[PDB]
This record gives sequence, C-alpha cells and structure tokens, in this order.
Amino acid sequence: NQVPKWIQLNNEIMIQKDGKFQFDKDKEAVHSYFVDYINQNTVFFHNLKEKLDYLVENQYYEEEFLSLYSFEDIKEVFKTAYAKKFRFPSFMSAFKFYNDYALKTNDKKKILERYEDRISIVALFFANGDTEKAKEYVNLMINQEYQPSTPTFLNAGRKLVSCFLLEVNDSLNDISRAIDISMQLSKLGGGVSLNLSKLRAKGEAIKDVENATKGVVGVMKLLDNAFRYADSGAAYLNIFHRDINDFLDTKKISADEDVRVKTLSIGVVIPDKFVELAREDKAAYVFYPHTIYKEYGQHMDEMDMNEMYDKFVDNPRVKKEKINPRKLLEKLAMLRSESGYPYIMFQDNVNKVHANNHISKVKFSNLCSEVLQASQVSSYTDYDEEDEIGLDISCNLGSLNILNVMEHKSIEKTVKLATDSLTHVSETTDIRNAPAVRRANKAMKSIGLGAMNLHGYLAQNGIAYESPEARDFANTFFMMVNFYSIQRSAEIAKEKGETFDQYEGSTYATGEYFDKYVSTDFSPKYEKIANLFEGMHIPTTEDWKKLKAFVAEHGMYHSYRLCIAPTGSISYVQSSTASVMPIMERIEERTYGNSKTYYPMPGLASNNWFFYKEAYDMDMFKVVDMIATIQQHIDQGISFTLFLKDTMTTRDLNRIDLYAHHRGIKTIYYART
Amino acid sequence: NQVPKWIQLNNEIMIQKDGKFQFDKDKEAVHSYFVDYINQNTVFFHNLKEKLDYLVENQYYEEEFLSLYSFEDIKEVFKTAYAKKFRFPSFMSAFKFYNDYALKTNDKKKILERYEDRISIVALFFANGDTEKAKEYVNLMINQEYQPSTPTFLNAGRKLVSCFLLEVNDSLNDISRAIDISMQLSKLGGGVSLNLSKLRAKGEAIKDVENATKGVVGVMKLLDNAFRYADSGAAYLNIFHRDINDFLDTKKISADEDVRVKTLSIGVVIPDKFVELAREDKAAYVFYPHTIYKEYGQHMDEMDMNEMYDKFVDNPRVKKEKINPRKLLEKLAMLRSESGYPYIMFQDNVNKVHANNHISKVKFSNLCSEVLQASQVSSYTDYDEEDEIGLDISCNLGSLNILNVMEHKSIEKTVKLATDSLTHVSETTDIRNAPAVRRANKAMKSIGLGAMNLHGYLAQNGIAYESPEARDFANTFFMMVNFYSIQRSAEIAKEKGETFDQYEGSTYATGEYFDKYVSTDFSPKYEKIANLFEGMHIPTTEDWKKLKAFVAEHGMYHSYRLCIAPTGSISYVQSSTASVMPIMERIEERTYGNSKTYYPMPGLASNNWFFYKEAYDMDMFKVVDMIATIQQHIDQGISFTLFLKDTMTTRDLNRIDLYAHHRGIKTIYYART
Ligand SMILES: Nc1ncnc2c1ncn2[C@H]1C[C@H](O)[C@@H](COP(=O)(O)OP(=O)(O)OP(=O)(O)O)O1
Ligand SMILES: Nc1ncnc2c1ncn2[C@H]1C[C@H](O)[C@@H](COP(=O)(O)OP(=O)(O)OP(=O)(O)O)O1
Ligand SMILES: Nc1ncnc2c1ncn2[C@H]1C[C@H](O)[C@@H](COP(=O)(O)OP(=O)(O)OP(=O)(O)O)O1
Ligand SMILES: Nc1ncnc2c1ncn2[C@H]1C[C@H](O)[C@@H](COP(=O)(O)OP(=O)(O)OP(=O)(O)O)O1
Repeated sequence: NQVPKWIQLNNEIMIQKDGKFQFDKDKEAVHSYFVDYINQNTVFFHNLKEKLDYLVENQYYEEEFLSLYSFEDIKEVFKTAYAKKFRFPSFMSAFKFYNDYALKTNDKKKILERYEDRISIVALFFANGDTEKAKEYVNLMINQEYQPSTPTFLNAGRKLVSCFLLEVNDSLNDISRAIDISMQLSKLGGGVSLNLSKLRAKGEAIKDVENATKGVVGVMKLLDNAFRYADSGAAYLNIFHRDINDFLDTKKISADEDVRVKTLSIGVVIPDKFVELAREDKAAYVFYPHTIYKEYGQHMDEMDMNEMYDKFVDNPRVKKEKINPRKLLEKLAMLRSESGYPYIMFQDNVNKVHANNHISKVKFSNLCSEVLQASQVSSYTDYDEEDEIGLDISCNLGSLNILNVMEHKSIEKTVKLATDSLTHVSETTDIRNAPAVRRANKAMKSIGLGAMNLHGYLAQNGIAYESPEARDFANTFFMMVNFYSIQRSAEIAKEKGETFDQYEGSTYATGEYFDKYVSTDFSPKYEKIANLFEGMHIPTTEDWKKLKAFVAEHGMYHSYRLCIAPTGSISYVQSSTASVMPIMERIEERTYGNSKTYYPMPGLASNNWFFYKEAYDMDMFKVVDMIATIQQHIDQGISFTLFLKDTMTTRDLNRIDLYAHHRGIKTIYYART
Repeated sequence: NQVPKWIQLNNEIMIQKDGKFQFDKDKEAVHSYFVDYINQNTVFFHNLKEKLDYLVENQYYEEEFLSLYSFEDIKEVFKTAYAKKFRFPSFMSAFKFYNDYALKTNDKKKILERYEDRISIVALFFANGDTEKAKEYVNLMINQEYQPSTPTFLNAGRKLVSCFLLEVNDSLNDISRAIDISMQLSKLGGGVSLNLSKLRAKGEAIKDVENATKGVVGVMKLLDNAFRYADSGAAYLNIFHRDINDFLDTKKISADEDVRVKTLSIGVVIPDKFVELAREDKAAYVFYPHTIYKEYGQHMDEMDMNEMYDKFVDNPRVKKEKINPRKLLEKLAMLRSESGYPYIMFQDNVNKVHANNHISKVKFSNLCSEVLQASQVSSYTDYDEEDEIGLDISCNLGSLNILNVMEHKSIEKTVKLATDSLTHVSETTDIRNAPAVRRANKAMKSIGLGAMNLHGYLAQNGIAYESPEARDFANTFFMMVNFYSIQRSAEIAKEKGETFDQYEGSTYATGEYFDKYVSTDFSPKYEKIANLFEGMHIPTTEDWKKLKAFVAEHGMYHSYRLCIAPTGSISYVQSSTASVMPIMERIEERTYGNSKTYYPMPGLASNNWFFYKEAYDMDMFKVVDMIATIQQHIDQGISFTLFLKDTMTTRDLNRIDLYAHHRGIKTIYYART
C-alpha cells in the first residue's frame, strides 16, 4: 500500500525551497522509476532475431513492410535509434508513453516495445523500403522535431484518421445510409461530423399530406441514441432556418427527456448576411429550405444569402419567418457564457480566402473545428435502385515542434519528410463502407500540417506571449514554412507529374495566393525575432515569385496542406508544451491514482516565470490579432480555444465576435472559464 | 350547442321500458341522421358521367382498371348495387362508414362515395375486367357475407398489408439494414414484427476484444426510439437466452429511463424443453448463442433444444447459465397478471401440425399473433459488398360472416370469390425496399382467411356459447370450409397448372393433412347443429379422399390459407358482432364526443339475453376446448384473447398454460381484466 519512491519524489517537487520548487526531484522520479519499474517489467530476449520472431509469431505486426528490409538494415536503424540513448526529462514523458502509447503484451502485464522501438517501426513504415529515409525519420522523431498523429504513431503496421466530414440529403434512404456510415466509422474511432442544412423544417408537408414532418430534432435524437452503441460525433446547421432556435434547444441548460444530447456538438455557421441583419438591429427572415427547393430548385445553402435574401423576401412562394437577430445574438452569447456552445463559423470570411471556391463554399467543419474544404452532398435511393457518390472531407493530422525546428534549423528537410510521410498516410488509408470519402481522399490528396510549443519556446527565449515581436515571429516563421510547404507540394506535383483534381480553378493555378506574397515581404522587423531567424536564409518576395513561376510551371499536389488541432495529448511524450494557444498554469497538477503528480511546464524557472503567464490573465484581443497573423499563411482554419473566465459578460463576448468578424477569423472553439 | 335529434334518439335507447331498452330508437337515430345529416352534406351531381369525370380530374382513383370496363357496365354494377337499397340497421353502421371508411372530399367537409359506390369500386378492382364477377363480389359484400381487410377495402385503386415478419442476423450492417426496412414500412402502415433469437448476448466479445457487447437491450432501446418517427412494431426472443430475464425487464412495471418501451410488444416463444425443465422443477441452463455459433456453427434456434440440451450441457465450450425455470414461470404469470404481457408460443406444438416443417420451424408470429409460416434470416454485408436474400412472411387479411354464409348457403362460391380476391391482392401487392419479403410473397403465394360472428349468430339462434353443440358446430363448419378451401386451392393450382414453391415437402403433396380427414368424419352429432347445416351436403371422409386424390393429382396453390385476427374494427359497418371470441357486453356504450351513444349487440333481446353472456363470467376451459376444436382445421394460429379478471390468481393462469400446452394450442394473446 506504500507509495513508491518516484511518486514521493514527484511530491517533493512542490516543496517550497526558498519560494521555489524542487524541479530536479522530477529526474530521480524519472530515474528511479526507470530502475524500479521499467527495467524490471520488460520481457527478456537473447537477441534481436528471436525478438522479431516473437513479434511475428505472436501476431503483433503487419510483416510485409517489415520484410521490405534486411535484418541487418533493421538492426542498423535500431542501432541508430539506440545510439541516441534518449534521456527522458519529464515524469510524464515515460509516464504516458510506456503507460499508454507503447505496445504491451496480450495480458498487458509487461513491456514489449521500447521508446526506440516504436519510433523505429514507425520510421520503417513511413519510409517503406528505404533505410536512410527511415533514419532521417528517426532523427526528425528521436529529437522530437516532429510527432505524427495519435493513430498514425500508434498503429503503424498493427491490428487511422480522426477527421471525417459528410453531408445529408432530403430522403429517408439517405438518412438510413448516413446512419449506417456513421455506425461504420464509429467503431474505427474516427472523428465524424456533419451538417444538416439540406433538410426540411419541422411541421412541413412530406410530399403528399400537409403538416407531416416531425422535424429535425427527432433525427438529432435518433443520432444521439445511435452514438450510444460505440465509444462521438457532431452536426451543424445553417443559421437561416426556422428551427435554428430549436438548434439552440439542443444544448439546452435544462436537459430534457424530449431533448437529451450527450455526444453531438453543435455549431452555427454564420454568413455575413446574419451579422448584417443583426448589426442594423432590423427584423430578419428565416425560410423553409424545402419550399426553397420546390421553388428555385436548390437548397438555401446552395445560394448566397446576401444576394437572394431580398429575392426570398419579395417572392410569396417561400414561407417566411420573421425574428430579431439581435435577440438571437443575445441568446447565443448567453449559451456561450453558460458553456461555450455552439461554434461560430464566418463562412463568407472562409470563402474570402478559400482557393477552391470554384468548387463550392465551405459551410461546416469538424469536431476538431479546424478543417475547411469543399464538399458535395450525395443522394441514396433504394437498395435495388442506383445512388450517387458525392464529395467528402478527410484530413490527416500530425504536428511538429517550433522549438526543435528553430533550434536544429532543418526546416526545409523537415517539410520534406513530413510531407512524404503524410503523403504515405494518405496513400495507404482506405475506406470500404462509404465510397464517397474514399473517392474524396483519392481525388483531393489533402493533408493537414500543424505545430506546437509556441508559448513555451518563445517564452523560454525570454519573449512575452503578448508581444508584437511574437506576432512578427509567427508571421515570418509561418511565411517560411508556407514557402517550404508550397515548394514541396509543387516539387511533389512535378515529380509525380500530376496534381490534385480541379487544380486549375484554384488560386494556385492562377498564382493568386502568391499575389499576396509576390509583394509584402514578411522579413522580421524586430531584432531578437530576426536573431532567432538568423543562421538561415529568409525567403523574400522574389523567392515567392520563383515559387509562383514553379507552381504555374507544374502545379501543386495538395489542395490543402495545413490545419491546427488541439494536439495536447502528445506534448508530455514530446517533453514540450501545448500548441500555439498559451498555457494556463505553470504547474499542471494531476491525481493519477492514489497519488498527486505535479508536472511543471518544461523549462519553468523564475526567469521565464512571468513569461509563462496565465491564460485567465491575458488580453484576448492580442491573441486574436496573433490568430489573424497566423491565418495570413494558413489555408484552412485553426481551432482557437477561447480562454475566458466566469466574471466576464456577454456583451464583451459580442465585441469579441465583432472583432473576430472584423479580423476575418474563420472559426472559434468552445470557451474557457 | 344543442345535441341533434338522432343522438337524443340514441340516448333514448337506454330508457327503461318495463325493464328493457328502446331498441327501435336506434332506427330513427339512423333514419333522421340520414335525413338531417347524410343527404344534406353530399356533393351534388347531374349524372353518373360528370361524377366519374370529377373523380378522374380531381385525382382520386387509379383510372386504369376503371377504364377496363365500359361506362354502361359501370352503370350496370352501380344499378345492381343501388337495387339493393341497403337499409342500415345500426347507428354505428353509418356512423363509422361515412365517418371514416368513406372517401370524402379534399377539405373533408362533404361526402363523395356512397355505401354502394365504395363497394362497387372494390368489386371492380377485385374482378379487374369482368362485370359479372364484380356483381357477384357485390352480392357477397352488399349482403355482408364477406368483408375485405381494412386497407384492401379502404384504398382499392386510390392514393395494403398489415402483416410483416422478418429476422435479424448478427452483423452491424444487418442491424442498419433492418432499421432501414422497418422505417420504410412504418410510413406505409403495415404491421411489422420480428424475432431476435440470432443475436449475441450482453457482455460478450465483439470479435476481437473481450466483454464488449452492450447487449440486446440497447438495440431494443434504439428500435423503440426509431419507431417514434412514424405513426408500431414488435420483437421476440427464444427463451433459452441469458438475457431472457432482461427480456422480461423490457415490459417492466417500473418504467425506467434506461428501459422505456412504448411500442414494441414482446412475446416469449416456449418450446417443450422449457416446460419439460420447469415441470420437473429442476434447474435449467440457458446458453450463449454466439458461443453456440462459434462452436457448432449454427444459432441456438437453428437446432432443437430437446435434443441438443444435454449436448450443450456436457460440452465445456458454450458458456452456461443456470436458473430455476419455475421461478421464470412465476414471474411470467406475474407479468401476465400485471398486464397480460408477454405472448407465449409453443413452437413445438406449432411444428407438430406444421405442413411446411421441411423448410424450417416457426419461431415467432406477428403483433396480430396469428400468422405462423416458415422463414429464413438474410445477411447484409457492406454497401459495395454483396448481400443475401432470405425468406419473409406477409399474410393478407379479410373476414367473412358466419351468420350470412349460414343463412344464404353459398359457402363454396363464397370460398371461390374470397380466394380469387385474395389471390388478386397477393398478385397486385409489391414491395420495392426489402426484396426478401417481395421474393417471399412471390414464392409462397400465402393467404389468410378468417370469419366473424360466432357468438352473436349462434347465440342469436338460441345456442349457448359454452355448449358442446357450438363446438361440434365449429368442428363441422370449419371442416366444410376447410374442404372448400383446399378444394379451391387445388382447383386453382390445377387451373394455373402451377403450385407454390417447396410444395413437395409439405404434407399436402404427401396427403398427410388429409390423413386426419380420410377417416374421422366430422358430421354433426347434435340435432340443432345438424339442422342448421341441413339444406346443404356435408362432405364426409370420402369427399376428403377424392379431395386428397385431386390434391395429389395437381397440387395446392397456397402454402397457408387461414388465419384468425381480431377484426373488430369492421363489425359495426358489417352490422354484426365480433369474431369467434365471445362478447363482453350486451350494450357497448361510447362517448363519441359531447354525447353518449349506446350501441347494443345486434339481435339483442330478452330471449338471447342469457345467450349473449358476459366474458367475465365464462369458463375459459370450454373456450380453449373450442379453440382446439377450431384449431383442428386451421393451418396457422388463432389470436385467442384471454378474457380474465382482476380477482384471479397466477397459479390458475399456470394451470391454464398447462391446459393449453396439453391442448397443443399454438399461441395466446394479451389477457383481459
Ligand atoms: N531519463 C531516462 N531516459 C531513459 N532511460 C532512463 C532514464 N533515466 C533512467 N533510465 C534508464 C537507463 C538505464 O537502463 C536505467 C538507469 O541507468 P542510467 O544511469 O540512467 O543510464 P546509463 O547506463 O546510460 O548511465 P550509467 O552508465 O552512468 O549508469 O534506466
Ligand atoms: N412517415 C414519415 N415520417 C417522417 N418522415 C418521413 C416519413 N416519410 C418520409 N419522411 C421524411 C424522410 C425524408 O428525408 C423526408 C422526405 O420524405 P421522402 O418521401 O422520403 O422523400 P422523397 O425523395 O420521396 O421526396 P420529397 O423530398 O418531395 O419528399 O421526410
Ligand atoms: N337505414 C338506412 N339506410 C340507408 N339509407 C337510409 C336509411 N335510413 C334512412 N335512409 C336514407 C334513404 C333516403 O335517402 C333517406 C330517408 O328516406 P327512406 O324512407 O329511409 O328511404 P326510401 O326513399 O326508400 O323510402 P320512402 O319512399 O318511404 O321514403 O335517408
Ligand atoms: N463498436 C461496437 N459496439 C457495439 N456493437 C458492435 C460494435 N461493433 C460491432 N458491433 C455489434 C454489431 C454486430 O451485430 C455484432 C458483431 O460485430 P461485427 O464486427 O459487426 O460482426 P462480424 O460480421 O464482423 O462478425 P462477428 O459476429 O464475429 O463479430 O456486434
């Protein structure tokens, strides 16, 4: 029943040594725990050969790509990994890896993989034939310069994507098909979310008899019950609906029998017409999209509301409903101050930067609230009858370290290896239930790249998070990685000799995304910011001009390359801080079980004490200015989590919303307290 | 606000005239209501031609089969119907027909069809080309000798079956497919019920990881939520399951959050192994059907429990669960005394008479608890992958009058016309969502025929319902209609030159159903019973021998011909009593709205006062003896509703269950109080 030594060492960290903390007690809490637990619970082997034979015979890996190398090359990459002798600085480093991310035994009572082993296997999977590229993947990974996504780093050749975005058409067979597809993907752990802007409203005529539609809320109840059969999902709605108030009745603070959501996150996508109508404080008009489909031929989200609003107003066919949009703004701010629900997307601001607007307009995002692509709704008829194959969205993940890239300065080769690995993931992944997402991943070849450790690295350098220096740092750095990513995508579309589909209507084929970058040089205007960027060439606008000429020469390979997700589940094993969102506490405190670990921030001392600020005590306006500074280079959206408190008010949240709509911010996340 | 005259006349019926009731006040309550309401709210026409033109142009009928006759032939059958000048004797006769069963206007504020019109249109639909057969259908219908089923008589050529029985396989794609099919048929108003004997138990391994099955109760919760999207359904389970106690937790008298059923009726199908194990008062063993499928290869209901019970006992592979079956009998009787739930089916007793036992064994029935056929479960893979087409059950309805057939004595031609009409219904009906029931209706060509007015007719003749005279009457009469139905089916399979599928393995191809009837002449042993049957030839065993030779000569057309449903919704417009279940009250009293109609039984006077007994004051044992006497001629089951009271006990209900299992009773219905 006795607490072991390393847990007591972690308890000893919080002992006030002259007003500070016993940080080095972590290390023994590392070092004893390696000795007393890790090295005493590992399965013994006599060599590498019998170890690999045990891995083969005990049915733990796909043996094919493992047999794409010799045993000597496998031992070479293993010796290369073990030549690091990686010394974990954090208790949570080993305390999450060998606890969760490491592949253990079948009874899960001993250790199988080491920290080098999983990384080397993932490197062999990413390289898939080459030994030296796998060693480069190791050097990108064993120095923690890159970290792949959670199922990607988890089940590389074992027994894959957490981003899925679909639509729904207005037929019962479509409803059953979508229910089936969500149940198919729910057992695979992928993040599946949708949007319901193409369904008929409550109390409408179902094709023969008047006043027959039970409403969308029954379908939401059905999907909420359907998600109770697996381990989660989400759905959206365009704002100009009569049941949009009922869309606010979903996440009601009085949890009803008739409305009881537990899994489906909601998010209201607001075009500029609604903030236009609420800004003038004039009464607005939502409509019936089935009457719109019966009158004009298309759904309401098929057309822009700013054009066709008065065209719906004067036309007597589509039935009206008149409300106050300012009262809806008040109730939205009220629900956001209650919880932080729902999400808000400025889809016109998304299309204001969207390169593939020639295909469609983005009208929704994921649960991770980051991916913004084009889409097409399908249509499913009966079983004997033939159906349709629309367009879908699937964007893989995987982050890098700002700190390790900025210290090791292999940034272009980092872009090379990360792009090749994400290309390999997009190639290998296949879906055999809904062929629409299969066709979408086959057609778009879309990837998503992000990064972490912004506040911890820059605050570790002695730079405030609320500095314009850090904003210019993000500006120049993401200009450089934008240069390298577009350079790599154009090189890859050259080397393949082939680009993604509908590349010609995008801004890359016309060079319009580079039109911002052929002028307006984002060279660092601050001295410490430039000195951090010293040691490497900063690409100017002429480099962007040659990049534009090379893109117009061949083409670009990925319709999207970048997304930013809250990838906080891997910061501990990356021995690093979170993503570009600033930290909340200098010391995380957890009760693991029968214990209290006290994990401080990595690099926490008294010099960066006030550089490691608190998220409850920051100006959010400088944060969204930084968000816009980063969004100057990101194609898709960024999951900006709002860091708020309980004492704030709804009208200041409204001012934040007007400020973000003024900044052209794409999406927002659930708020803090 | 004043109560109209005919309602006051109906109130005047209950006035005690020398200890009796003012029956003839019904007639003025008929006759004034015809004058003051019916003839004042009908749409005027100048002739028949403009009336039919209005029916065509106002989109009320399928015009094709109406154009399969001349206007003169239509006027001939209309003149034939109007030559009856049918005088309604009951207030509820017109009060349900022109209120509900008649096709009214689009705003439903006037009358379109007359009582002759709907009947004549239905007759033209049944004949479909012939005028004289339609007039014969009129004479069968306008004299109330036959009444078709509710959607059949309702929507004959307008804008169809209430019996659907399916199965479920053990895959998620199968689950989604069945959910889709139930949602497809729910909008069409058909009675859809299933059985869940081929699903894995709660807390079992889902194919890779141990203890992962949430259980069948979540699927039941899902189907209960899914039926909230339309206007009802049911599901069963074989008794030898570990979750069979949880099957009793469904209709729990404490309505839970976690278990809240509102639509799904349950019914436990009990083979002779369970009453064997509960009879000896020995501890029984339910099993895990997924372990059974993994061990022997088949589900548990694939094999007989009486054989394979000890083979499951000695085999250590299938995991056991040991209970007391007598305690389950006690809790079953407790729930039946609480409500009347669930249903009880002796499937071995069903197979003891089942002619198509060469196909499979009957393991379930419908919500109407009457139809017992063979079945095969399907299997549905993914969307791109190929699926299976199993067997299903769909049995049409439609009843006749014992009184009118016994008075008009056209019993063989009644069988002819009813069989041809039910054949036409089975031919015209098609399903375009689940092709399995389409294939099943195409393959079986199965019909269902029943009758009504047993207690009212025989009690109107001066015969007690609890007489063995009435039992011999039902014996001889249903022997005669069995003779005529088998004769008609054999004649029809001769005239088509073609029988139903798998006819050769049935008892009809081997003559074994006639082996009971080539001996044991069911001639009437009572004098008044025979005198009611006098005036027509009673078929002896030699007629059954020639029938057997004619069946072996060609074949029989329908795998099933007979079923008995509680068709009480049409007795009022048939001016008749209920089905073979005896009446409960001599005078039905209803509060229609702002009123109190008092509809007595048809033919209620002081002579048949004690012949019109009360169902709370009868011996149920004579009733189930009558049930077995009728079941001596019926192929399928009969929905015997239990007529019980509150003062009775559970052990007497157990004695009733043992008595019915002793009688070979197929199924039972929900009980009374
Ligand atoms: N931070 C850590 N990261 C990885 N392994 C560790 C860490 N801390 C302790 N250990 C491991 C390595 C050894 O197997 C054991 C402790 O021995 P350790 O002294 O840390 O390594 P070492 O063998 O390279 O140095 P030395 O020769 O001085 O013993 O547990
Ligand atoms: N009985 C019902 N109860 C509730 N919703 C229904 C019912 N029947 C159909 N629906 C729902 C589901 C469908 O998405 C929507 C439209 O009805 P449905 O007949 O299936 O579409 P449709 O493709 O035939 O054309 P339309 O859009 O004109 O109705 O209404
Ligand atoms: N029981 C009923 N069945 C059908 N129609 C009825 C009934 N009772 C009254 N009516 C109808 C028929 C007439 O249109 C009107 C009442 O006239 P009614 O006397 O019953 O018929 P009738 O016209 O054949 O006889 P009469 O020539 O003596 O008036 O309402
Ligand atoms: N994640 C899940 N949660 C709950 N039930 C599931 C889940 N995944 C599958 N199932 C259910 C539905 C299926 O009817 C049943 C069997 O699982 P499933 O993998 O779909 O069948 P299977 O055809 O692949 O073979 P098997 O019967 O061996 O499992 O368990």
